[PDB]
Amino acid sequence: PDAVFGDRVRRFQEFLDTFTSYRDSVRSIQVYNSNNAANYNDDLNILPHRIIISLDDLREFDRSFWSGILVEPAYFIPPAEKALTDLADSMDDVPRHPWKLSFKGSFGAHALSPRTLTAQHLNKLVSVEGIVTKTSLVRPKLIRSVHYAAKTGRFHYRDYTDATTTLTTRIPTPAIYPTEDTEGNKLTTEYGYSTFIDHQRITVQEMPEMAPAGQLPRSIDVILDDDLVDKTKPGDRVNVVGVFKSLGAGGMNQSNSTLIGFKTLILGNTVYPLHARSTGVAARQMLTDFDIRNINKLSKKKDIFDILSQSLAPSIYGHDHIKKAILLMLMGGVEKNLENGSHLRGDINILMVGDPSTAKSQLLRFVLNTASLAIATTGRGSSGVGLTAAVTTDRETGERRLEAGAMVLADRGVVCIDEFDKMTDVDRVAIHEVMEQQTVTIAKAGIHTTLNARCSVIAAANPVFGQYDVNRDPHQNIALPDSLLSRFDLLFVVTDDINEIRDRSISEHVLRTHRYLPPGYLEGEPVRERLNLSLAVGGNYNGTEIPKLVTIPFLRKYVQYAKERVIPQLTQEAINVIVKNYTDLRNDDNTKKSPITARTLETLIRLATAHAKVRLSKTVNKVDAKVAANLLRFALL
Amino acid sequence: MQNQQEENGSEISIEKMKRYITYCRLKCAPRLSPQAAEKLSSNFVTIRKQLLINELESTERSSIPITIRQLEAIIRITESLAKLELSPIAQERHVDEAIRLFQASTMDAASQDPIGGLN
Ligand SMILES: Nc1ncnc2c1ncn2[C@@H]1O[C@H](COP(=O)(O)OP(=O)(O)O)[C@@H](O)[C@H]1O
Ligand SMILES: [Mg+2]
Repeated sequence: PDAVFGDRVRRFQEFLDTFTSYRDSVRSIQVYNSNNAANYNDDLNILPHRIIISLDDLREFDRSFWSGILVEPAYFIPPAEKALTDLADSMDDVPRHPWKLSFKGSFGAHALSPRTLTAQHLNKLVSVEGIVTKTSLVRPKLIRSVHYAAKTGRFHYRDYTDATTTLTTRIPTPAIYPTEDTEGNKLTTEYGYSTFIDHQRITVQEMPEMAPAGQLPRSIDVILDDDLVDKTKPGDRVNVVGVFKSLGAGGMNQSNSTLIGFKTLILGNTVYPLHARSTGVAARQMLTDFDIRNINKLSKKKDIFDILSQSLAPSIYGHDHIKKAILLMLMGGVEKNLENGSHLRGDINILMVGDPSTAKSQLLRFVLNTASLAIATTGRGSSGVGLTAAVTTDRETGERRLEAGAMVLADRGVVCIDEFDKMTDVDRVAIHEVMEQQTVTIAKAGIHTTLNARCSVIAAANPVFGQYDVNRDPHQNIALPDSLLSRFDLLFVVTDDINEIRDRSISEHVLRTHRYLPPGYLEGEPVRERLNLSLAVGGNYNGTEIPKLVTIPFLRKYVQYAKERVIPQLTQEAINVIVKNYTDLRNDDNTKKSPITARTLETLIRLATAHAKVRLSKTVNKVDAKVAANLLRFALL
Repeated sequence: MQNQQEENGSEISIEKMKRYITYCRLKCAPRLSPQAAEKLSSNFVTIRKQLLINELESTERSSIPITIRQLEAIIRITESLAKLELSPIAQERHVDEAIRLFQASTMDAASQDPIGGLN
């Protein structure tokens, strides 16, 4: 027993007393585990025994203890964990693993980067942001081994600890694996009674958006334990909160005698997968009951399909039907997985083609900025292996492995392809399978696999003559294969027609856009840039809290709520409308920009389903079918 | 001659220009005045009206196009001129010389196109 350890335990007990959010979070975890255990006993998931602790509240309570965790975490984190474990055991008397801590809040000088991590931050709690590059295989580490002596019929056990388990270094006592007891009888290892804890080691290097553009990047190893494994994948942007520790002796023993120095790594306490632009982490955000009530209130209005669409990009004049299409693509439709293995698309693909300076790249950048999982690519910039997948070799195992391209990483997301017309032929053959069958089939040397690539694709292209010509046929203007055009659900030809009143309207809209101030900025002060990192849980300017037009953070809340909550089903009253309109479209005499196939019918079904998602309606109504048809006739005629 | 002109003050040194452009970019980001918007809109519709009637008479598309990106180009030139004198707001005199420079750069290039001329 140590007096200062007990004093710090009592101080953290007072801290947990004055803030009850940690108390009823512990209640929530315990009642979830107990209810799952009772359901398993009568008729599942087990939450980890760890609690997020806010450093700001701790600084408000005790500045000395907060500075102790930040500066000397090895002396302050274990007393806090013991206090949390004692509190949990005191409130689990009526209904065994020790409770761990996790940290959120401002870190100040300890919010660092793998370049900025130096030896002055050793034995300190650091928050390090970066990109995950190498992710080791999750390996079980033996904690306690259980053995059986058949001659005595007795079960024995041995506990094992290493330097990474504990923040405070103790005497290394290597207890070997017992195969004979103290009487000499042979021991049989009891697999299944021994305990194993998952262990992982990830490599976090500095973000390419924040690394210097010339030189090599810096990386650090992070050790993760049983509940923190498999929270990241290579390519994720991450924030790791943990203790920066040094291990071993840096050649200062006789046996070691080399200048690796002291091996340095981060004992991970908290892993936040951050969402960045064009990455594999989807932006997910908390829906407060006020926002849910607001979403349900706007769901009841009749003009909502014209409010959400016009509030997409108010900085672009016109292109209203493209806004409708982008909104319906963000809604995403409903896919059908059948009992006989057949798959039907839900995702909606948009192709835009036409003259330059028609806000195509701007719309693609907006879709990149507003979607949860949008990934931006370019025709000649990416290749066939760039979009789908490629093959590499693992250093440890020595066997071939896969690197996921843009299409696999944007699964359940949006792929924004800029300058679609300049893609290579093998890339087109690759995207043919992805854009309909929703899969990437890899048949390379030795490995055969399929990867899920369920993606909405929005693409911008140019005509082969540079400007679209009215009198020429659309087949010569597009110059893309008919199967690829049939892949796209909506094809919008945008032409920069010159009219005096239209030109005046564009000019005034552009100038009113060009006379904007952010709040809290001066007349001559230049606007600053902060890189948008969002935590992934689980022409009027004054659009604020649903007045006339919807702000973008609420619009993505609406999109999130509609994608997670409502899954509409077809009704006959919409089906007759869709069937009649598809029959009219197949046999109409009017020349259309896009060919009419059986994919037009499923386009109609997906568009009606997306519009039903807009209204938050569990059934597809007739007005949904009418508006889904009328959006398609604008694209075709 | 350049040293004498630098001593007089009608030319400034290259390092002084470098640090002055650094200070201007980190300090001033001007705006268009509301009275300068009407002139920009009027001239941006007159040029495109001229191109429209020229394309209608010639029945052939012009080889050098004039678009909304050119309007924002003129805006950017005006705001650069206003950033020269560290002016938080751009007056009419910046707009006028931005127009004259746009005439000397893109409009004479378009007049070199026979489709863009014919007037
Ligand atoms: N309808 C419009 N409303 C507002 N700005 C526009 C519009 N059309 C073009 N622009 C402006 O013209 C510039 C050209 O970019 P963009 O039109 O996206 O190129 P592209 O047409 O090749 O995608 C953009 O910065 C955009 O601000
Ligand atoms: Mg473009």
